[PDB]
Amino acid sequence: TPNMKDDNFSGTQSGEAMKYKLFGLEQRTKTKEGLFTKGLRRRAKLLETILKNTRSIDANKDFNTVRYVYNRNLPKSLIEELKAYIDSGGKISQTTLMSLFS
Amino acid sequence: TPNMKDDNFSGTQSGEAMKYKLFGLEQRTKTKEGLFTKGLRRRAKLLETIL
Amino acid sequence: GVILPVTKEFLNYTYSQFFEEMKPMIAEAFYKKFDEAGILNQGNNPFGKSIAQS
Amino acid sequence: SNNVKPQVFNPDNVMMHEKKDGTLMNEFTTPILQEVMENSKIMQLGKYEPMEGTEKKFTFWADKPGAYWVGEGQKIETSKATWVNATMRAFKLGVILPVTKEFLNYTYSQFFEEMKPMIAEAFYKKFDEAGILNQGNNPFGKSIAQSIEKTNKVIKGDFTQDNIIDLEALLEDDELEANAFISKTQNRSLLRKIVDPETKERIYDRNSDSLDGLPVVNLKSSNLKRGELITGDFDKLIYGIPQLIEYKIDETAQLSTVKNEDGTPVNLFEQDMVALRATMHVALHIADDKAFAKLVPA
Amino acid sequence: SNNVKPQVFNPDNVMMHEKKDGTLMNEFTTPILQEVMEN
Amino acid sequence: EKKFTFWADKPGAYWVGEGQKIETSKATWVNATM
Amino acid sequence: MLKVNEFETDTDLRGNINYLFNDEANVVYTYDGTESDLLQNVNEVSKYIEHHMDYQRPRLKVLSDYYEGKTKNLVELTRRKEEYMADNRVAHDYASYISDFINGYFLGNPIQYQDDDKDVLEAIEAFNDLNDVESHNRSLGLDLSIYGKAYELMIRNQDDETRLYKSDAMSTFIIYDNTVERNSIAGVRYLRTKPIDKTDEDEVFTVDLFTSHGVYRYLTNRTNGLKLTPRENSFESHSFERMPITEFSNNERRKGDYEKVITLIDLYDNAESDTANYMSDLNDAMLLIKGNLNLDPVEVRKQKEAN
Amino acid sequence: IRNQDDETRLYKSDAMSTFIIYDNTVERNSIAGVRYLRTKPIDKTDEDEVFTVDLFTSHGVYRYLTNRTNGLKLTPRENSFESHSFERMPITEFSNNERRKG
Amino acid sequence: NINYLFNDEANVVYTYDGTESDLLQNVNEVSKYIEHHMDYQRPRLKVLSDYYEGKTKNLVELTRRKEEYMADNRVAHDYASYISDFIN
Amino acid sequence: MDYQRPRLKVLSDYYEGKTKNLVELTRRKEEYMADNRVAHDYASYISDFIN
Amino acid sequence: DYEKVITLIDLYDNAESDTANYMSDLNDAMLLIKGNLNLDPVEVRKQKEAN
Amino acid sequence: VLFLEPTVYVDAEGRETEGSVDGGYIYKQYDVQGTEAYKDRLNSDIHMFTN
Repeated sequence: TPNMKDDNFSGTQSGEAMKYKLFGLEQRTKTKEGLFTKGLRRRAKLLETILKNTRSIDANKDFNTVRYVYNRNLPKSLIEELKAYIDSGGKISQTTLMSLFS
Repeated sequence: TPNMKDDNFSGTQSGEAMKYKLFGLEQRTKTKEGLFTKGLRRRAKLLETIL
Repeated sequence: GVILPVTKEFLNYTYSQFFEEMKPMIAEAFYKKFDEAGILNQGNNPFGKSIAQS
Repeated sequence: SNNVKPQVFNPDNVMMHEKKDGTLMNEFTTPILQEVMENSKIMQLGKYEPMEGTEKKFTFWADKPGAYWVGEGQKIETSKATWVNATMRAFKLGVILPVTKEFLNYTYSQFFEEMKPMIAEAFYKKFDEAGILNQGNNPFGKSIAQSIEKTNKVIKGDFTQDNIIDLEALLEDDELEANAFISKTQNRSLLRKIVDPETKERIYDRNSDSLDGLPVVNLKSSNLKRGELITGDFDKLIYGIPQLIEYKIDETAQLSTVKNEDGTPVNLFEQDMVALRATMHVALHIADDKAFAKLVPA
Repeated sequence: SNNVKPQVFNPDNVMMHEKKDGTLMNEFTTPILQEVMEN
Repeated sequence: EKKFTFWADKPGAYWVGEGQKIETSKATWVNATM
Repeated sequence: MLKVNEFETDTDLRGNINYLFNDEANVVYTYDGTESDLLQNVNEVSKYIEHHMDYQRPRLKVLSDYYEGKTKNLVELTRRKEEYMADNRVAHDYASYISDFINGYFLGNPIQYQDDDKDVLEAIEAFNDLNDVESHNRSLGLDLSIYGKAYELMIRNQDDETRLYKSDAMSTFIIYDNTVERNSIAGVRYLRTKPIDKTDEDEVFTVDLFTSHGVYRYLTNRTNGLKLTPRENSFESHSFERMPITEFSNNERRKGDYEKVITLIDLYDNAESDTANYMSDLNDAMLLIKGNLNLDPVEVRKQKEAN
Repeated sequence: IRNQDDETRLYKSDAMSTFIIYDNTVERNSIAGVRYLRTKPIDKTDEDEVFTVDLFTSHGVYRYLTNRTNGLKLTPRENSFESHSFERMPITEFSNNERRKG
Repeated sequence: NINYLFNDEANVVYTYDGTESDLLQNVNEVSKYIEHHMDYQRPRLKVLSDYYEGKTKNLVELTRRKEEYMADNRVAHDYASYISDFIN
Repeated sequence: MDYQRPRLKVLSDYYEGKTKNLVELTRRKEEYMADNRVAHDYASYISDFIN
Repeated sequence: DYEKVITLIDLYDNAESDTANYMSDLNDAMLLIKGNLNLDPVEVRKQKEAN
Repeated sequence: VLFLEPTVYVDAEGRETEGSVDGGYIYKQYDVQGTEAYKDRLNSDIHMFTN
């Protein structure tokens, strides 16, 4: 855990300082993530079974194909990400772009 | 909570430095946010029923 | 009417909220004195009137 | 020595697999219980009181202020309030059961689990007979029967509507109202056959176990005689439990109150034994000695 | 005052921290209402 | 034939002063048969 | 107080079991027989319940009290020298700081789902939205962080909906097949009922036993030795085909996140309350006067204003 | 609450005087909510600490009077019951975290 | 403080086994919950509120202070308010 | 059992943090004095990082 | 990965628990008074508040 | 408070004199400067000769 009493900051790219300081914590979290997915797969196996027994879904379906995608709760910078997405060919609808700025 | 007595500031961009120093507070707030939405959904359920 | 004296040592160390909790007990004492005077003509009632006298 | 026949104990408490005559108790049919665990009646009737330490303090208002009639401009006179204190302390119940590890392995491995119910029953009965009837080496200097004895608040005679009403009245004579009756189940025979000759309604509900509308609680104890009945404002009976039943099972300590054949104490390690200790802390307080009355046969 | 024996009052209506026997009501737990109020 | 074991003696209990020896007691069963 | 006697005299020295690092705690329950071999002999479930209460629960309880900041330093100092001195009870809450940080880092951002078949993906999304799975997942992550393991129960509700609820770790456990595959044979949940106005002496527990084909309900209490007596309308069928409870683990060893630093937190508590006592009990400074002299205690009052 | 002027109004209820009694099932539906206040004028005082108590059910509000000294014996107030048109208990509880610690 | 904030009876979740009708017919049980709230939960909340208002223990625990000729110099720091306002 | 298992057991105990200092009660005096036996968990920190 | 440093982990445990014992067992500070004198143990209780 | 009252010695001719009491903390110490400079030199030379 970051030792707040003996701490220093670099520049302004907070996420890039954080990914360095939390490197040790990331190693454990990746194993936890493996076991957590191992559990979610059972949750899905149960859900498909009850759905089929109630015939709320076709008996042909298979739930083990689902891919669980995990993102860390690191801090992010919408201004930099907009510049990175619109450079390199991104497109945004006017109403959406307006919705991003308060 | 930021320890004002032992504090130093970088450059001029307030927002990113704040999102660094409040990283720990954000973790708790995200859970509070979940429980709060859980409550607002009930408020909405009551409102739809009376409407 | 009544007067309740208290040693300020008592009011500081023994029971700080004494006067706030005693106020209703005094009110009860007054109600009892009044009831006993009006109904039973007891307790040196000042009125010349009472149910017991009626 | 190399002597292989089993150890005789004094007292004969220890559970053993091999009977000394050479019978081995194996393929043992686990006993069955023909009875239901008795709840403690003090728990059933008394007011509970959370108690952190082994001791508790109570303080109550005792004197209220006076009042005076004062004429115009007369000196208002003084008055005073007063309080009083009371206190209650806990005592400890316990028993130990020794069990030979042969017995615990081959005869009846369940043994300690089956003893817990019967121990807690034994405790509850001990407590009830102490606090209610002042029997069984009552540690507390307090009890219902002892308050009754100091107040002489006893009625003499047979179970009758007359005496039962008088018994309940004996409490409001002190501005207290009865809450329940304590009786011996042997005597519901008597309660079942008493009826008002005027309204021709029976005072005891055979169906609901209610006497004069109040609930009746039955003691199993043998000290309370058939013809005896107890009543009181049980809200005045306060009990506390600093420590519920704790069980500890031990494999290395010594039992000193059990002696080997030669008179040596039993060592659980060297003699290959295991034993269970059950203990409980219980505290009893009679808030007002006058709140209880008793009816006794003449 | 510096009196080490508590002050005797006549009538004895004054509330006191120290009893006549020298007991001191420090950390004294607040009394409780053993009876209801009489309207 | 049928065979029953029933609990017959409940263990006892003792008022124990603090630090005093907790004494022991024993339960026993009885056998009956049909 | 010859030590061999301290058992019989109940002198033996109180709470000194280790709990956290004991061998019986944190074990995985296994059973050699099939589900039927277990269910026909319900007593065996009573043994597992007893073992859990006596060895696993205490560990979890300790962990939970640390998460609630009720560290050993608060409770133990109840036995402090309660003389005319100050209290100086202190608890630093490190356990909460840690668990909140690690859990927020892992699950503060919702898990996303992808699939190639939109029918399955939308059925999943419907179930997630109905059960508010985002908040559920975060709460599971928090139990993983403090206790090291967490449990979730899935039930078909009376309103005919598939519902997902977290089950507290102090009250839930699973009995697994003894094979290397370790399928879960049966799960149990048991809760102490109590009235609010009393301590129920018997400490009555309501026990639910989950099999792959239904839920069995029983009633017990501690002092009767946990003899399972079926509750009225004991059995209730469920339409899954496997035991509904699922268990999640923080790591291979199912050890909590701060479990291994509790001793350091304790040491920090003791050190800080020691400095607090030093501050409270000694006078900061004094004017020392020596030698044979007459000091009038009336004159000493001028000490603050004399030059 | 649906106001007298026929409007849906939302008001905060103080924590020191409000609580909810939940269904014992794992779902923990809220069975009933209660609010209670020590009513006082600003002159006299009473040893009967009289509390006004409002009990909210899924079908209405029940009003009672009590005091601590009689042992909190609930006596229905005049016009005790008042129906409300919701179909579930109106009070909602929010939590700072699972433990509800400040 | 400690004895009110960390009491096991404070902060508990109230549960009832019977239905709403089972309660409403037996309103007395509501009386028991009210009593329990007053005796255990309320004190905790009251202490938390007093700290938000800055009436910390040091200001009200005059029981062991001295004032025969020195000043009282009791103090309260209001950390509780600074924290709660910032986080909220 | 006689030679290899002991080694593996010890390595496992260090990963669990049951370092020698906790179990070696053999010296600490059973008086009014405090124990302060401590274990640091370096083994787990290292293994989790490297893995 | 830590087998070769288990001895250093042991040494760090010993050193830390040693300092924990020193902290536990010695008094931080005391007012030392020497010489032939009469101290009333009732008066010594004023030590915290005397000037 | 630590109070040390000296023994008073009485002479056969009636004289009186006091023993010398004393009290204070003592603590162990070692040559940190020289031992750390030595061990640092060893470590440095190992790495220098092994590049």
